[PDB]
Amino acid sequence: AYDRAITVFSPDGRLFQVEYAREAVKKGSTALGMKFANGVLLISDKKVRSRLIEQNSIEKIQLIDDYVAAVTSGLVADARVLVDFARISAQQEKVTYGSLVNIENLVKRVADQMQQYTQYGGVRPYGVSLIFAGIDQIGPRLFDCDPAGTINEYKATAIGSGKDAVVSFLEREYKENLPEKEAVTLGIKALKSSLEEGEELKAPEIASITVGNKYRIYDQEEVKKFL
Amino acid sequence: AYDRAITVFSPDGRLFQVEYAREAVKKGSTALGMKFANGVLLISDKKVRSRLIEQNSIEKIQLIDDYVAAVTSGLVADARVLVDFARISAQQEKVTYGSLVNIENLVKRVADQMQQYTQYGGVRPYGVSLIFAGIDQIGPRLFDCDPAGTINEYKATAIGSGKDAVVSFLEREYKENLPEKEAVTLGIKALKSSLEEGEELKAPEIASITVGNKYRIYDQEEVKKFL
Amino acid sequence: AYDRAITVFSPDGRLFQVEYAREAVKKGSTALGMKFANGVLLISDKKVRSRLIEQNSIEKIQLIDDYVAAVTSGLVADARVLVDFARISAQQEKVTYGSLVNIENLVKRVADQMQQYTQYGGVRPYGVSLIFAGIDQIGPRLFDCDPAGTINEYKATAIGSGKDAVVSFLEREYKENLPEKEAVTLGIKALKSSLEEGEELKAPEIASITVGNKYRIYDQEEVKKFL
Amino acid sequence: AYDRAITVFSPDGRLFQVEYAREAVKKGSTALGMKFANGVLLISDKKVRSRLIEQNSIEKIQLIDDYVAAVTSGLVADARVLVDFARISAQQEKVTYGSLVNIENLVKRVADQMQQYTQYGGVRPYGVSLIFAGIDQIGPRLFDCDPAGTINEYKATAIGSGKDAVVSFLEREYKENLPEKEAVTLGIKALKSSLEEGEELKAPEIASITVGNKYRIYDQEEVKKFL
Amino acid sequence: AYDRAITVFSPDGRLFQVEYAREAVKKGSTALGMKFANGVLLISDKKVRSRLIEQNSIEKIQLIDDYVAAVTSGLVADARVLVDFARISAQQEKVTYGSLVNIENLVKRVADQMQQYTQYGGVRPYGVSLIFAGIDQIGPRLFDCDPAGTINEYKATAIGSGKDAVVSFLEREYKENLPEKEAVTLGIKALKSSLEEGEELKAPEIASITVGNKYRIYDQEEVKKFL
Amino acid sequence: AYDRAITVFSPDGRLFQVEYAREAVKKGSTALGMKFANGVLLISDKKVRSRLIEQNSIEKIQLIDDYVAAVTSGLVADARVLVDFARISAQQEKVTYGSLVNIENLVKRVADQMQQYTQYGGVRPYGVSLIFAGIDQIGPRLFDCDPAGTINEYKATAIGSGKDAVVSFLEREYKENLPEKEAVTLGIKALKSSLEEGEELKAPEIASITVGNKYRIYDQEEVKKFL
Amino acid sequence: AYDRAITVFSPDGRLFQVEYAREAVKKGSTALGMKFANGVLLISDKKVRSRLIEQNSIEKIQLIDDYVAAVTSGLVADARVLVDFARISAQQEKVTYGSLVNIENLVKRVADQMQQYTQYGGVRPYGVSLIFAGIDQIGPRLFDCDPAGTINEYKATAIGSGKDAVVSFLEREYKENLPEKEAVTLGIKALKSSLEEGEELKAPEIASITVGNKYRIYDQEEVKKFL
Amino acid sequence: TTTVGITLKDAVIMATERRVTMENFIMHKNGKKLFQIDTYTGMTIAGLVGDAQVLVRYMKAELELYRLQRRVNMPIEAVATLLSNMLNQVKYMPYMVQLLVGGIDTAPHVFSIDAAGGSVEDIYASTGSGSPFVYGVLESQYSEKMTVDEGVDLVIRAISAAKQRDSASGGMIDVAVITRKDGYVQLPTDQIESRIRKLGLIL
Amino acid sequence: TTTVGITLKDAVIMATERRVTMENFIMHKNGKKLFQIDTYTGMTIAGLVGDAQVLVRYMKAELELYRLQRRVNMPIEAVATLLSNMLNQVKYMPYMVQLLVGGIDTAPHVFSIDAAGGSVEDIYASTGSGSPFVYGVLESQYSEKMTVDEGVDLVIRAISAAKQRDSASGGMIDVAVITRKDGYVQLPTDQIESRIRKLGLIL
Repeated sequence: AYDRAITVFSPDGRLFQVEYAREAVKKGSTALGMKFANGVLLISDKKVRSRLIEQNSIEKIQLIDDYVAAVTSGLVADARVLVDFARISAQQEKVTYGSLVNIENLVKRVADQMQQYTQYGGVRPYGVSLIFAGIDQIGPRLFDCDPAGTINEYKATAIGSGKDAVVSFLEREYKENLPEKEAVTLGIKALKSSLEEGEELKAPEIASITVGNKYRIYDQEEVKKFL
Repeated sequence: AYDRAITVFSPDGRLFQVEYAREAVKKGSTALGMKFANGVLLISDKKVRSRLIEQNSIEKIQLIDDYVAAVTSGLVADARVLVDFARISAQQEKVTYGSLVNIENLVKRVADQMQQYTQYGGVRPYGVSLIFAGIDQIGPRLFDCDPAGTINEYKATAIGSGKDAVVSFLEREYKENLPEKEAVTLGIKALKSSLEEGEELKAPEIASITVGNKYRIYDQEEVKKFL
Repeated sequence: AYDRAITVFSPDGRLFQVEYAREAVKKGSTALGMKFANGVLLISDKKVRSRLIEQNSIEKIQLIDDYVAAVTSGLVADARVLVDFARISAQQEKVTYGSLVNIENLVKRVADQMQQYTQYGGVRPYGVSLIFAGIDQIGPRLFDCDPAGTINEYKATAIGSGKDAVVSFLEREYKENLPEKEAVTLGIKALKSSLEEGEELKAPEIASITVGNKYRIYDQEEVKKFL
Repeated sequence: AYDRAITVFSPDGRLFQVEYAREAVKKGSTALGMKFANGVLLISDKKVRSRLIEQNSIEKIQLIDDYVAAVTSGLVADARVLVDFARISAQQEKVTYGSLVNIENLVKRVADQMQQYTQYGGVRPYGVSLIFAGIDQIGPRLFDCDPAGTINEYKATAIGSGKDAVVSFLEREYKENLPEKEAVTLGIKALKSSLEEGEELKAPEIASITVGNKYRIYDQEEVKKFL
Repeated sequence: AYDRAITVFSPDGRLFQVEYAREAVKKGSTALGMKFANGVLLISDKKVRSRLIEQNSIEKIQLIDDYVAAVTSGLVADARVLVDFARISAQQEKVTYGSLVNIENLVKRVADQMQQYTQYGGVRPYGVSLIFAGIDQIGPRLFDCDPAGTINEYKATAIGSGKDAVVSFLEREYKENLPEKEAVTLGIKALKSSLEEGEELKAPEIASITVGNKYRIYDQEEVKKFL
Repeated sequence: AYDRAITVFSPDGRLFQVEYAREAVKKGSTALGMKFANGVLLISDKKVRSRLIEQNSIEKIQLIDDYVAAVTSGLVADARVLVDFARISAQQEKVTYGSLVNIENLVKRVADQMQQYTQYGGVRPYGVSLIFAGIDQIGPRLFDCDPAGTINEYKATAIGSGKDAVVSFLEREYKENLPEKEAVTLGIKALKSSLEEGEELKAPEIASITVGNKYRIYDQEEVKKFL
Repeated sequence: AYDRAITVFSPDGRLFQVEYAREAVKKGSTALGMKFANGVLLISDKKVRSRLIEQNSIEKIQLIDDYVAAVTSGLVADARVLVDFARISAQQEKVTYGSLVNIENLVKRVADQMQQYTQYGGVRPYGVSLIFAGIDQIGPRLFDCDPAGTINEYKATAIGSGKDAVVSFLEREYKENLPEKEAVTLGIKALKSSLEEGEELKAPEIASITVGNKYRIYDQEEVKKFL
Repeated sequence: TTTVGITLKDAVIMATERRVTMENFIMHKNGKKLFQIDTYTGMTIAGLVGDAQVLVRYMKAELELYRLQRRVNMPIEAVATLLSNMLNQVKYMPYMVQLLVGGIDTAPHVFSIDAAGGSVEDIYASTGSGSPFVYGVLESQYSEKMTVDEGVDLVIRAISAAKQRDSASGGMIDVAVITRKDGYVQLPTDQIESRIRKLGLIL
Repeated sequence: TTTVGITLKDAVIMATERRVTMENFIMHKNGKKLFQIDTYTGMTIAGLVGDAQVLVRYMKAELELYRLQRRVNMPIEAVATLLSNMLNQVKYMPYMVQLLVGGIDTAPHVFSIDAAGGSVEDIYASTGSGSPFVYGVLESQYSEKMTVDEGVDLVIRAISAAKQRDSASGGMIDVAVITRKDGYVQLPTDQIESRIRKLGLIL
């Protein structure tokens, strides 16, 4: 079979190793983002694993800069290395031009790195998907990115195990230009939709940014009022 | 068998991995271009996937410069990386000589890169075909390019799943030097030809350029009047 | 099968060679660390092998600097090379900024090195886990790190053969902000918990650091009073 | 078997991968060249594929300089890359000495590149044959070159699918020192010889050069008068 | 199986190629070292192979500098290359700081080199163990080192075929701080212990160093008085 | 088996890939050289392949400089690349010292290159044998060289398909210090000896050089007088 | 099996490819060296292959400098390359210090090169053994060296096919400090010992050096008086 | 040296003279400073002879290569831009030259290029030590309306003035006329000599 | 140094003298400054002796190599173009030389090449500190119509003048005549001495 090496097309023109890399993404917990009225937000599930792990330790929404954030899903080591690459890439743009004008180009730079590792032998793909959300000179932006290096801009999207339940649910309920407080509710409903059989939804993370402002991370007291 | 490595000829003198890379091109949606009276145009199908994806996000006609455009079909990550290479290659020619005199040479430079990845081990071919259309000091130009690095200049051509239905249809109807408004109709007919059994054709992208002028992208309101 | 090469994803999106690297970690003796009132500590089991080995020779708690320590478990050669890398990395941060402000970043630098060896062919992963414990401008910090390059910050954690017995026991008994003398007792109880059937626990190593102070290594006379 | 790698001799002393590379050459359309009275000419078949392809686009006779031309047969991407190499190689000789004194050496430089790719692992051979024709300080010259890097000077020769029908026919009819107009006839007869059963011969390409002059490409109106 | 490449973990987390490298060490003749009152010594068996070999040729105790010596066991070519590396590494330390303060660090530098060849593909491990013995600013030191790059400091240890017989025997008889003349006797007894059935023990090599002094190699006349 | 890679010894200590490379040499046409009174000569068979090939094109005796010549047999592309190397190597010696004093060293430099390709993986051996003949400050010299890099100086030798018939025949008839005209006859006899059953011997090449003089190539009119 | 790659230990700790390399050494003709009264000598068999090979061409004793000589046995191309390396290595020592004080170190430098090719993948070992004989500031010296990089100093030794017959014979007859004329006889006897059943011993090579003097090569007239 | 280039309706005219000095010492009376480098392009060189020559060869080469790869001649502005880039890339270790590049694409053009790669189009230009005397003649006597035969005379005149007041300049005058119709034609010596006589002049 | 090269109908004549000074100090009376580098090509060297010699060797080498690879001798203009490129490539760390390259291809040719790689063909040329005295003699006495024997005398004369007014020049005169028929012939000393006598001269 044709699935043992990243540089080998199958006879139907498939890179199976890339597709398998994508299966790594599905093992991560769900996370979603959606655009609303003059803003964008991210929500991510926290599967608590133990009393003994620090909570404000590795949670999944990471600021790339003051106006741009990301959630990841997949191998955690590789997520880290890509977030840190995203952060450095943002600062380079700022040092060359004094401002990040289009976020699409930050994402493009990250996706390019990811693609590069699906064309050369002797490296494996990054087993991660990302969502990028922030404001720029175009407006609020929401992107996703996968192990293959594939970009799409969304109004709403999800990544992780419960992706399909959530993309299915937003396909039916999502409305453009809600107010922040309602978008966050709609989000939480979407996320609840993805669990099976009267299973608890513990405190997720939420972060939001609205035009003209900086990012704000909801603290878990504020987040509870939507459960 | 002899189909596991890009550097290995079969006994009949075949590079199977290249031919498989070509099968990746067939999974893309159809796109076509044709020359007309003092101009050239591109048309590309938009298979809408969801309400939730931004439409003016990844659509497939990309300007390389003001006078040159491209449509791709195949792996989207690789398409992106080639279009961006094409763009940088165009600007290099402009810095060396102050003008892009023959577009054939921009295509040649891109096709060379693609061929280079079909001769060395440790890299896989790009799974993409492209169409290049624009005006230059020779006149209007229409080219295509495949994973192998193979170039042809056309009067009309297509790429993507519905390639054959469309090349078959233009083989019978196409006339040289139509006016713009008729070429665009003929194109839409060719595209419709390629769908099976009373299936909808939603708004495609159209871009055109005529001698002496710059490229213009039809907005979807103007595009509708041909459906 | 898909477990012969670090660069090869299985079809479910698994790097089996990484997972096997992790099995090397389980062959090391148990070690644990826990946060307490204005401090953090490390405890590590000493399986004495022979009268003829020098005791104050390779024991497992290593100072990285005066305010940061580490325990390892797994292949001893690789542990060594990583501890020495961690030491050099700490000094580089001190030369660039005159102080190690966040230990998270020392761990991140080490974890990055470890992850790097799970993406390129021609290298094997490091078969080691580490715990990092120390004080910094945030407070007391406890981290762990695995062959994959995965970081977590903990209140308490263990590494080695008896990890699960110990993490299970702390999951039931651990309290935040104990005094030093009681945290050390609780730790020893956790460690004892992990042995099978009335088996001796010989003198472990214990090291502690409390805010405002430097690290201190308990000498085996002081350690005995907890057995 | 011993046919999977370019660097492996069979037990009889064969490089099978080279021999397969040679099979790629046979899939190209026929072309021939012949020396005549104070001149040399090339003729090449044009298998027209479609109304929609531009005709003065990729045709197969390419000037290397004003006094040297080449026809290729085999993989088209590789033909292109070699012709462009040949062209650059001719200009280097002209910048070093101010004139291309012996064409044999231009061919030798190209053939050397081709042979180089039959001795190192990690590259595949070029799947191309070429014919080089032109005038130099020795006189008119006609050469061929194959994937192996093998050179021969000929009075007449062919390359492509119909090679054998054509070399067989010239073996019986060819005369030294014909006039141009007759050589071209004899060539066309040879070419017709190679088709099966009352099959059409559409307009080939013809280019000629005679001592003291520059190359001239017959335009298809002039070419017709020999059909 | 998982034992064909140095970079491949078995599923239990084993580097089998390293373990096999260790089997090379067992084919060497036995050697031992032990610490005594203000000193350290080495003893090594000489299996005489022929009248025709020069005796003061390759014997196994090698001075690294005037205060540090080493015995090896395993592949002789690799032993040589490692002793010569150790020697160079000692002189580097002396040029940087004017004195070898801790021998542990000379050993660490050698062990590091050895470990480095158990992580990268395309190199095989060194099939050698070493014992390092000497005096430094800490006191008398005795170390060993294996193909894996593993260090231990000993009071007494052995390497070679008869390792286990000898480590077993010292485990029962060895006492700290004997005088030189008795340590040497105890050593010889240990070594005799390791031969089978009334087999001769021909003249071994003995070297010793005591605090404040330089190394001295016993000549075979002095060595005989212990047989 | 052990015959698939140049870097692999068989268990009897054989490099089978080298021996197979040597089989390539046997497919070449025969050539011989012999020393005579104050001189040395070369003779090489010309298997004429067609009326259409130019005769003064690739014939097999090549001057390396004015006083040194070579015949080859084996792969023609590789013969070419070695002759050109030999030529450049001779000129380097002349630029360093102003004269080629010993031809043995030119041969040694060529043989060294050939051997180098029988020790590193990722290259195949040159499938060629050579004979080197010429005058130098020692006298007339005759050498041969094979794919392995193996040198011998001869009084007479042959290479190619008919090697054995010819070396067998000279083993019985050859005399030292014949005159030029008789050596050439004896050579032609030897060559005729090697053909089977009343088969024609068409005009071979002959080149000779005598002390104090430059090389001379017999033209085919002079050569005929020996048939 | 574990005998396909130089970098792979067998489970018993064997490098089979090295051992096979050693079988290449056995195919060479026998050669021996022995120490005598204030001197050392080398003798080497000449299996004459043909009248047609020049005798004073490749014979096997090579001077490294005026006071040091070597015989080889194994692959002749590799012997050459190692002798030339040895020669360059001697001159480097002379330029650094003005004199070759200990020959052991010249041998060690050669042996190190040989060992280096038994530790890295992608190269094969040298299939050669050498004997080094000469005078230096210690006295007369006799060494041997094998494909593995293994050194021994001998009073007498042999290499080649008849090694065992010869080492066996000297084991019984060899005496220290013979006069030159008798050592040479004893050597010839040893050599004759190694042939089977009343087989001729044709003229060997003999070279000798005595303290205070330069090397001298016996000419075949002088050599005959010992047959 | 004195080289000059002028544009007209549908023509370009270039002229040089042929003297080569190594200081005050006239080493060669008859060097070549005007070169055809494409079908409809010529170049004149002043400055260090070695550097100028290397550049003439590169240009001939690289413009012939362009033509084959593109099947059209490189636009004259592109030729100038190419040289601009080459000379600038190495401004701190330069080609010590002054180039005029003249020719016909859709219209006629003359470009003047310095050793740092500054390129400028004018309707006429002159280079070399004799250039100011040419500029004097041209300022006074040049008209855009001039016919080709009027222009050929004008440059012959200009250079012949330059020759008389510049000891760095001398020798026979070379002239080339570049038209869309007949291409680059180098006027033959005896026709130039004829016009020196008819205008009443010297060298 | 004084070296000279002249062309005639079907001949090229080159001559040098043999003095080598390290300042005012005449270190060698009898060095060699004229070399054959191909069948029908010769080269004369002036300038730094080390650099000139390294070039003589390269040229011998590379022209012999050309001949074998092409089976024709490198055209004389190609030889000059080769050197042009070599010397220019390293203009800022140069070979400190002045070369004359003379020979026969389809016609005869003499080329003069400077340390920056500027090469120029003329019908005669001289190089070295004695060159201006040669140029004086040649300007007055040279004719294209000269027979070979007339030319051989002319250069012997030129150099013998240069020798008398240039303390950097002296020693026996070397001469070589290059014809299609007999190739490069170096005229033997006793024949040159004979002509110095017959023209009535000195050194």
